[PDB]
Amino acid sequence: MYTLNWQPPYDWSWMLGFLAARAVSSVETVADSYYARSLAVGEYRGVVTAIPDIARHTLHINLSAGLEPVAAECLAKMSRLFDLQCNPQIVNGALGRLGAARPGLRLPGCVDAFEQGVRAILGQLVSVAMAAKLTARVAQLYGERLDDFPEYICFPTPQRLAAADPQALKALGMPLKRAEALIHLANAALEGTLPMTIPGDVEQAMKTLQTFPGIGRWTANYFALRGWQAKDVFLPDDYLIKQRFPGMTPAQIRRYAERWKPWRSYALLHIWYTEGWQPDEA
Amino acid sequence: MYTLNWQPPYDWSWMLGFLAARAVSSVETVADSYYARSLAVGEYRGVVTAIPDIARHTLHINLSAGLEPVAAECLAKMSRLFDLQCNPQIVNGALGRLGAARPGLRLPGCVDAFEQGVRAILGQLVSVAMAAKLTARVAQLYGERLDDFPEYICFPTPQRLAAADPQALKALGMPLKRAEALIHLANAALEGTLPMTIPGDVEQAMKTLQTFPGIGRWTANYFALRGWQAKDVFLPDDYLIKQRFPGMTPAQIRRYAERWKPWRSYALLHIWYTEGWQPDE
Amino acid sequence: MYTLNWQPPYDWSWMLGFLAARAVSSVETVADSYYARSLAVGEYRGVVTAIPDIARHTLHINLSAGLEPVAAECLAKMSRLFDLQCNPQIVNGALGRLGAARPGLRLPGCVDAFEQGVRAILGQLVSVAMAAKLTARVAQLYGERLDDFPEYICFPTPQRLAAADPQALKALGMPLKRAEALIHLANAALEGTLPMTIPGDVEQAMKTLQTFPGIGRWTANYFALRGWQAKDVFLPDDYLIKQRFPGMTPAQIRRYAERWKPWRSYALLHIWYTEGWQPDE
Amino acid sequence: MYTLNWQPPYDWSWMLGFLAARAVSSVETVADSYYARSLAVGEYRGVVTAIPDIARHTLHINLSAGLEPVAAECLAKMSRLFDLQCNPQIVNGALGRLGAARPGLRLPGCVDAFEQGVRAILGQLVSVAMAAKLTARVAQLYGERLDDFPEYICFPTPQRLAAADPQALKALGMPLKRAEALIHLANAALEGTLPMTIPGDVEQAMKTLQTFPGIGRWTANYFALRGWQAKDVFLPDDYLIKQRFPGMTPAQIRRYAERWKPWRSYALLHIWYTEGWQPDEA
DNA sequence: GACATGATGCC
DNA sequence: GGCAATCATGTC
DNA sequence: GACATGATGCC
DNA sequence: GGCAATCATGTC
Repeated sequence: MYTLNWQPPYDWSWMLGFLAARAVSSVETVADSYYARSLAVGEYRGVVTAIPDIARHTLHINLSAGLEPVAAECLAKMSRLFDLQCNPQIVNGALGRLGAARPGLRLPGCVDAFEQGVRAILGQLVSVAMAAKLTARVAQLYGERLDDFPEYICFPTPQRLAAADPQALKALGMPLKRAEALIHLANAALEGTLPMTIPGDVEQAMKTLQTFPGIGRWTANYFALRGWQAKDVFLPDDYLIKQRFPGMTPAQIRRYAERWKPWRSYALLHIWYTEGWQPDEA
Repeated sequence: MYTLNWQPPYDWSWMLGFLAARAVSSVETVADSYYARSLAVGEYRGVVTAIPDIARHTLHINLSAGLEPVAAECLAKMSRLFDLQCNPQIVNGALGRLGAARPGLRLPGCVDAFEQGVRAILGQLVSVAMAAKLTARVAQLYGERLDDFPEYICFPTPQRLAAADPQALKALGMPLKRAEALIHLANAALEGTLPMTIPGDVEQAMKTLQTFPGIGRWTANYFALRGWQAKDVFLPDDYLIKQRFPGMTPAQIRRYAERWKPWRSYALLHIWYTEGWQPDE
Repeated sequence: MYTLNWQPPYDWSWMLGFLAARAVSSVETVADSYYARSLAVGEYRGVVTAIPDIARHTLHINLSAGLEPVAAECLAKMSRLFDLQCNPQIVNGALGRLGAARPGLRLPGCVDAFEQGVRAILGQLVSVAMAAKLTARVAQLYGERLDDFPEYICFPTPQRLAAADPQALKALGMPLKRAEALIHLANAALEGTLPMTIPGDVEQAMKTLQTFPGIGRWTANYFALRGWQAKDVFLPDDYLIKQRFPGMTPAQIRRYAERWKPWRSYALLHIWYTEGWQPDE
Repeated sequence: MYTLNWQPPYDWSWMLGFLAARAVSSVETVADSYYARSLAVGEYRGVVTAIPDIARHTLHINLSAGLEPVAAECLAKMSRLFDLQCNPQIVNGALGRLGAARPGLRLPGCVDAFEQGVRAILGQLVSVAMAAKLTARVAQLYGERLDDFPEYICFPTPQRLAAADPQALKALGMPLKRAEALIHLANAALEGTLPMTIPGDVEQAMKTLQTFPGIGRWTANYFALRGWQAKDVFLPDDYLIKQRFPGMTPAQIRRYAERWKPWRSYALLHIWYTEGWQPDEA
């Protein structure tokens, strides 16, 4: 197995926990010491297994035979999923005490922007647990099973979802408009209109993303955070974030979030995970 | 040292030579035993050195310390540049005798789609050695230099070239339309409108690229070929290709090339690098 | 010379009074018993005179020699300006008490939609008198002088006004944005984007108009009302209308007006010209 | 019973014949001495009868009681249809030879631009007789009957055609694409996007029309000629005209026609109605 | 949450 | 009045 | 080579 | 006829 480095501290229990909550049945498998899932890179497929080694601050990655031809890209995808690039000394020195409770926190990324786009859309309105359920049905109906690993299914490709019947997706438990949004996103992915990597001007791209049918500011923001691992974006419209800033309007929440620039993505995560956090008694 | 695998055969001499001719001073250094170049991933910057290991069918990649944080992405970038994914047994089994003489040929990719887009535009009409001298002046003028490696320079970012003065670009040795093409291409990249990875519908994606100012079909095809490593595209409008298919129009060339689907991009390279090659009867 | 019919009752004093307050020097002359103005239908130019005949319920129209070739269209233009089509019993039978005090009220139209669009723009945030003087200055500066009637100038054509210097106009007594709004309007008329006759979907047509620079919801509605003679539009955003509906928001006034469908245009007219009119509490 | 004057000479035999050949059953009635058709100006409807008095060169027009409230507009519609504004001395004195055998030649207009738009499109490819029959079928399916004249039917409104089922129109004997062209044209007229009156820059206007699905250069030119009564437009693409200029390409014909500016629409009619005509080779 | 409709200041 | 900026309201 | 114009075959 | 594809041409 391939091995990738990381800079301590790294809160692996928090990260794995974060992933377990959103895990999709038949696609991912999350345990306390490892993370494994189906993975498609073009027409190459397999299973990637990520095993952290805390004593050596190394991450071991195993790839099933089908992914070997594109080994390096699988490693890149894993590195983005686990935010291996993070230097906590930098971020913690800037967030100050907002992050002192859990200095090893990282930005959970994704393995594929299109999948993350599909996840963001399905995450609208519903609970984290509910989305994971819905996403599990979309994968079940539209995803390709692996010949070498039978109860692992690959997340649905852009081509398969683009040729799906809106009524069919609606039948899995989502409004018509949401099913439509998924089909439009798949087409954008096919055309290459959906940025699969973080753009130079994130706010302009999110602006373009919002013209898409079914994608408002919450989804564009959340997608930028997870799909691109954009490090400086807040979610002033998030359900939980509004509770964290009781009695505050979306714009207030962001003039406030401004203090955490240019690591607002990290501030966002800490707040979500700080049980009794509340704006300063200033 | 990180290490990556690749299936034999692999003509490193031919690959290195292809990159050597297009090498850009201060950015890349090409020798017959290794390839090295500046590299930027976001704000992480350093120098990468790739050394083929023929004995072991392996490619050894070394990254300076300032690139270590994004090591995996650097490896993916290198694996795409050198086409490590290729299974020559499959390509040649399909191309038959077109590829029988250079079985180890590979598709030279790129390390970043935007950079490759710039190279494609700057490579229009002029010669290979010229494009390389020109692109070097550009990297010289707009590239960020490495503190740890002064002798090197990172390729221009889309943000740097997007706010670039047109005439300033022109004065380097290119029509105004070209400088303008570069500027639009950077803006497009800045807002995620330029696909940085191969899209599901390559044709459609290429048609969209063609609505870009300064980008025609030849450039779109060539961009898809190297920028996305699209394996099934041909360049019927290429100058040399027209010579390989004497008196044949772009459509006749294209209709002929159909016999190599789905590996037309490899067929293209074999024909490009086979002087005196001619079509059948 | 020519004669057109109308259905009684018809308040000519009120109608001529409306046109007199907005009369544009050099273009039109309004008096107690007649209305006259310059008119251009293609390359045919001249003076039209309209004299109401109360005894016969008839309107007499005279055309100078240069307009005879296109006399029918001149007549049509006059019938749209004076709302000759109106059957007051149907309108009053519907508006109920609202129009019982002035049953001969008519919708003052126009004789050219472009010209009317220009007046709508020039009447923004100003007094009737100022708009008139403003329009007149525009008229003398970019119009056509009738050789047969030296004191009459034809209203500015779209071609002439689209090629005007935004600054030469600002200098007449209007903002820079007001002047660009006119120049934009003119290019619209020149290429046929400004509807010259009433569209089937007034709501949609108005929506598009609002995309025009310098044209908001108010100008668009007032334009439909007079330039298209749409009979079921209201002006909630009108300063005067906002005073007639004390402490009500556009949405509230608009919902209150629904009681006058499908004759809201006429209802608007009656409220505009009713001193202490107030909505039912 | 209303009267409009015209300038001699006026070839009524030619005009009535031209209209007679393109007459739409149940909508229009054309005889050797008069023209009559259904007419809708807004919600006002009736029948219009025009009777030409050669003697004292005047056109007598009668309106059904239904159009009386909009009499003036009906008169204007008739004046455009019969090109009564034409000063033949000015045209015949500018085309010389070309227009000498028929100096009473007038430009056949229309009574409504939208109607003329539908005709122009239905007049694509097929013969005059087939177009007339095709149009008659459209009027029968979507047209409005007059309570006072059960024999007459009003030409379909933008409102009905815009709501029409593409398949229903197809079944009348036209390609699906033509049916779709009609539906898009009706939507345009409803929106106010179809110039109902001659625009100042006919060139630009026609170019914009060519962006409409189903409308090409020929339809745009032909629409401008009859629908806006534009006097300076030629039809280098017309079939009959291609035979009048054997061997010449659209551009060559276009270059040639320039000699007749600014009355190219009249030259077009004259060349059309001169079987023996042929150009000069110098 | 997406999205269409609605209700202080500056040029 | 045109117009951007933005909380606020309200089915899907 | 990019890009305006001009000039065969399937709806 | 509309319209997408294709080929030659003259420019920058």
